[PDB]
Amino acid sequence: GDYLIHPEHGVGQYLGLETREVLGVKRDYLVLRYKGEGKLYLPVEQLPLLKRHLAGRLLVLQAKRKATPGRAFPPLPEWDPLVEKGFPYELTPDQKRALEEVLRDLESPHPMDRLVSGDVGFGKTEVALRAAHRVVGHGAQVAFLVPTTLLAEQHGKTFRERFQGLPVRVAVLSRFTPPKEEEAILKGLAEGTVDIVIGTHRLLQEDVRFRDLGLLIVDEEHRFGVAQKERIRELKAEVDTLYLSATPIPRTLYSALVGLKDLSSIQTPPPGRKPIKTFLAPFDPLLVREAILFELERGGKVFYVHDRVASIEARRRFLESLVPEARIGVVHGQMPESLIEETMLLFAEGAYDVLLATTIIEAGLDVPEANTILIERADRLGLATLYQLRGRVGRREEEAYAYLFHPPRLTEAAEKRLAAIADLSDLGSGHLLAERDMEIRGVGSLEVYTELLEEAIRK
Amino acid sequence: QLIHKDTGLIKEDEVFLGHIPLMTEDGSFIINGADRVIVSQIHRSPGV
Amino acid sequence: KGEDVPEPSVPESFRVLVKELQALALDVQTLDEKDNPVDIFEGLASK
Amino acid sequence: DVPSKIGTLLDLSATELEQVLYFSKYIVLDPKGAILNGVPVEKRQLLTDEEYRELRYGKQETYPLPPGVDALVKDGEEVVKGQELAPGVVSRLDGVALYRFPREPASILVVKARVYPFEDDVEVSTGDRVAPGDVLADGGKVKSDVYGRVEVDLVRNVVRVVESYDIDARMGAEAIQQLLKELDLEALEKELLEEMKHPSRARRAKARKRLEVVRAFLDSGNRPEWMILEAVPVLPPDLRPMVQVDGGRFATSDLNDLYRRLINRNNRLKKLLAQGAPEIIIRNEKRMLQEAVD
DNA sequence: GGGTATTCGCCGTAGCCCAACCATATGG
DNA sequence: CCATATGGTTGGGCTACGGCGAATACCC
Ligand SMILES: Nc1ncnc2c1ncn2[C@@H]1O[C@H](COP(=O)(O)OP(=O)(O)OP(O)(O)=S)[C@@H](O)[C@H]1O
Repeated sequence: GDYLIHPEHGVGQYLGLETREVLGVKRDYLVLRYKGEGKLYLPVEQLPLLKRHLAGRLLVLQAKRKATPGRAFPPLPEWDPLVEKGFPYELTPDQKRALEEVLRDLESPHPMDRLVSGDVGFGKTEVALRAAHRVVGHGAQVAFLVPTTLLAEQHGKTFRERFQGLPVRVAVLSRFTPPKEEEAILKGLAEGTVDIVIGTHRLLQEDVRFRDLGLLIVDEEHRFGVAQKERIRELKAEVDTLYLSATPIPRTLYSALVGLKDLSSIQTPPPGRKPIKTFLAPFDPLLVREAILFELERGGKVFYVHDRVASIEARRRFLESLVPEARIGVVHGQMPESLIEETMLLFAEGAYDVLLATTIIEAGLDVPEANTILIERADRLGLATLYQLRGRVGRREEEAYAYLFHPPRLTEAAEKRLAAIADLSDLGSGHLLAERDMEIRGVGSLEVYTELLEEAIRK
Repeated sequence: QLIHKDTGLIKEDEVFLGHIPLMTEDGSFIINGADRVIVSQIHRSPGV
Repeated sequence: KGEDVPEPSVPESFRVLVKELQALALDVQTLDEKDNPVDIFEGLASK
Repeated sequence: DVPSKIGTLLDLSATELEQVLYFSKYIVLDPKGAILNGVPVEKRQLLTDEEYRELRYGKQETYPLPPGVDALVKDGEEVVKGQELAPGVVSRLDGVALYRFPREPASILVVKARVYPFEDDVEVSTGDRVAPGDVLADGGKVKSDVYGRVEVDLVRNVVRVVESYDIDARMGAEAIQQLLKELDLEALEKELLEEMKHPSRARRAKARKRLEVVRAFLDSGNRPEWMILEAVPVLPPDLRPMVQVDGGRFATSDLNDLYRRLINRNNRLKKLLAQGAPEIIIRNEKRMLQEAVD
């Protein structure tokens, strides 16, 4: 009759002692009642192994800030040549058009709310680079809630690659960020002596205080979160919003998003490009042997993905038993930042040869030398992730080879999904119409929206 | 009583194992509202 | 209309059987008595 | 259907057409004067892809050795099978040998190749295949004496030639159709009559059945190649009526699903051949194509 | 090698899984 | 005081005989 606590199974209620029976074995038991008549007979040798004792609110908020101007932006047309010098490359005229388009959306007193899309690998950073430079040109802070902390690290590397001649105080807050640096950055932008922040949603869950809520540029909201989309809405009180989410939500918001988000896609985003020479098969290890021979011939890098449902280092040893030539390394999650950044700088070193990830969030890096990608688990993947793997490898002046494997050759949803993947030819808007079909399946209302549009002007 | 021989762990429970159709008073069965019955089956006896 | 019902020409079952056989990569040659290849479809669905 | 009429004509078994129609072994078209491990090859011949490669590219064995150690064989040297090519590694086959990394080699290949040192120009280029007794280099002085593909060597001034055959064998219904294009039924009928003149009643009955089938091919006026399909017809859609029942479902003939799978696999393999894919998935996709049309 | 059975042998007869991220506790 | 083990958060996506015959067996 005690509120005992088993160290393994939590709650327990003391009932007495039992001299119960085993197969001819006389060991004794102390007995515990659990939740719903769980009568565990623990042997007495465990004597020290026991202890004693809704959304329409947010909808009308969204329609309010849609109806609300908020703030205006001056152009400042002299600062941007200075940092515009800092990238020695040409700008696509479609991209330059979308740049000036979203910047005139910034300069209006209405909230800037756009989405530039296009087939990836073209410097979607650069429009955000010069927009953020104009925003810090007026002293306003720049935030970047990122999909992956790896992409946060790479984006901070690119930002510091641009912010050499600027006194811009950049920072990255994540789980991977060390805690002294975490609360030091929380302090530094809480009083605003840190200018531009990147990171995952510790930025959104540790209740940080901001200093200028002007520009919010978020990418890849498709895997951010639905209630975390509402968390974005909590962050987005009277702000100007940019989404570089070329991969959208499956029309559960993107149906209504058309119309009030002026879709600002660009075509032929990069010139000098190559069609991704994809293939598809079931699994075969000799094909992997020939493929890694191909990539060591061209001297390139290899991504390799997995399901993470088990350990991946045993699979890695199996591939090394297949190929004892290259140097294969796993970038599995649930490791400290030391391990992850050591793997990142070793693949920057490149003595390690095959990046064995398990997630696009584990592998959303624009590594240049990669031109070979192989997937075992393409059956259990959403289409957006799949083409994000496809475009996530890809560099100038180089072909690319993709090897996606079907274990059953039979799952009809994934069969037609991989079919409408494999219809690809090259870059340019095929992802957009593919997303359109996926969003047709995504919905598969305007009436309440006509109601809320009416009352939002009254509010 | 899930009983491991070695560690003596006796996880005792009262599990639920589905439903068993009950005979009516007169001897029928009520399956999905339909009135059904079971007929005996003769066969060869076992043995030698 | 109140007259005698007339008599059909090419059989409906005949026609669908010819098209099923032509579906099986098998030409079937409907002949007269003097080996003139007679059409039963009147060039309706044939180029 | 037993007996297989294609196998009845082209003199095979059901297992062999199963092989060549599901890409298990090659079958030849012209022997081109090749050989198979001592016995020459003939028409309508099974051939593994191992043997296909061996008669096309051949058996080349490369060997490791102790690092920084000079071998008994020098660069571009004739090797006898059984030779101590290394300080300690015995030979395996017959051909000429090449080093990898001196200082004094690190590894050494040997190949099925003849060598002929050229002084003047070469009359051919690399990759050219040529029968014996035909000229190769030095204005015709260096000449081909083995069946093989030529590799020039301006470094050592040696026209070598890796000894291989140019036999054409294929794996497919295209190759079966190719063989079906090449059947004179007349001498076929005549030699069937000659087997009728033989006593042996079993071979007499087999030739009798083959003769009756080929006489049917004579009188019916048909190319046997028309047994192979190249453009499959598509039924009227109403005869496969995919219609909407009241429950929202579609009462659907399975022929629509069959046509869909065929169109999917066919256009997929068109796209696959459109890029020049590696051949393994090409073979697997043609396997699935024959499976689908089956 | 032709002739004679032969004997089997098949032909016909609406629920989870897993991934990343943030949090608390917890050990050097 | 700093650095992991494990918790729980949301999200993303996903499932047996008639019976002709025939290679074969048996025979001369
Ligand atoms: N003006 C430009 N024109 C063409 N390519 C550019 C330009 N600026 C940058 N790039 C390239 O675009 C790439 C940027 O990396 P990516 O992330 O792959 O492209 P992104 O579109 O910015 O990001 P995504 O679309 O989310 S993958 C780099 O390889 C740059 O070299």
